[PDB]
This record gives sequence, structure tokens and C-alpha cells, in this order.
Amino acid sequence: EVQLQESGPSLVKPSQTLSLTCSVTGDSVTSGYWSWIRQFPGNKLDYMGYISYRGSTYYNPSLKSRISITRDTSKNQVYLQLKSVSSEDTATYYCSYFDSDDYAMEYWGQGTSVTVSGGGGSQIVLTQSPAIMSASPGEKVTLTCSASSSVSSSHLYWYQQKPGSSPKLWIYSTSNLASGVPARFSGSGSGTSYSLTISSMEAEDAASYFCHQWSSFPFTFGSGTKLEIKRA
Ligand SMILES: CN[C@@H](C)Cc1ccc(O)cc1
Repeated sequence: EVQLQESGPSLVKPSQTLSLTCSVTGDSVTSGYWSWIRQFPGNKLDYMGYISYRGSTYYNPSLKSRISITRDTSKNQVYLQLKSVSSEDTATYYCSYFDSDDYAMEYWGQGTSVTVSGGGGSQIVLTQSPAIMSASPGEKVTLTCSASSSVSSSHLYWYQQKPGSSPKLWIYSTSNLASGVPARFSGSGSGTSYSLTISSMEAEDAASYFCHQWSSFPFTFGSGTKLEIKRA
């Protein structure tokens, strides 16, 4: 019912202002949040901020100074403006829609890459180890996520990503599979310790898996575990 598409320049000069647009299509909505999320070289996901259905904004403290997220509802668009960019802002930028009245779904755009030529805060860090893992098909596979402080298990999510594709919501609220996910997948955990399991590894499960916490602000993502198959 909802599609998002990011657009804007692929290249920006240092100290310039990065501007991106998110064109929203599909069905009309009565609530929710439009979030900008970017993914660095190396694949770390960074939660930037959102604008709600009532125009409320939240900005990650580490950007607070430089960022604004606005809407133009008559033309169904949401905007990202980032001032004073540097090489550290080089990333793929995604917009995403979520309705907290429906925990089980999240929509992402395709993502658009951008290369570049205030206020304090705190964050839960999420560690996924190992960073890379190989397994044979048929093996039972377990990926872990360790949070530096407790998080609510209803707000611990997992994503899958394949090369040339945006993250898809894989598990929500620790143990609930999302639409599109085979039932060989499971999840479990609590407090600071969470896991994702594949009962039997299929070839199509080779992908990157990120955990994600939106129990505490700013929401954060783990560094990811890249899961590979064995046998060339
Ligand atoms: C599940 N990922 C979150 C980024 C979705 C979200 C949750 C709450 C919110 O206020 C805005 C967005």
C-alpha cells in the first residue's frame, strides 16, 4: 500500500548543503512516521530522524545542528536537508515509513547514494559478532545481537539485506516473523541479549542481517553479520 522513492544529487561538495526528496505513493494514511536512514560505506546504518503525520520531528543528536526534515503533503513529499556536509556524510540515503499502530510492517525506498567530494546525547550500542560467517546449507544457524543496555524486546527488530537492495524487515518484536519470511526463521531473547536462528540454512539466506533497537532514542542498528554459504 506504500512506496517511497528518494531522489537528489549523487555528489555534493564539502561544506555544501545536501538536499534529498522522498516521493510517497500508494494508499493514503491516517498516521505514522517518515524516517531518513542512511548506510555508510561498510554498511553501518545510521538513524537520522523522522517527521510524523502531525509534522513532529525528531533528530539524532549527532546531526541536530545540521538537519531538518520537512514535508509537502499537497505533493506527497518529505525532504531531508543537511548542512555543512563532509566525507563522513557519504552514504546511501533511505526514507522509510512506519505506523506504530502496526508493529509488523515497515516500508523502505530503494535508497539513493550521495558522495561528498551540535548537542550532546546517548545511545545504546548493538554488537553483532561475528561480522562475517560461512555455513553449509542444511546447517542450523544462529546470529546474535548484544545491546550495551537493556532494550524492550517488543522494540528489538531484525533486517535482512542483499547487495543492491534496501533492508527488509525480517523479525519484529524479538520473535515475530514479518510478511515474506519463511518459517525456518526464528528469534528469541531479552534484556541485552537477542538472537536470530535459521533452522536449516538455504542458499537464499545468504545475506546481511542487522539488529535494530527503537526502545531508546536515537534508535540504532547493529554493525551486521554477513552470512555466507559454503562450497564453490
Ligand atoms: C522500526 N524502525 C523505526 C525507525 C520506526 C519508527 C519507530 C518509531 C518512530 O517514532 C518512528 C519510526
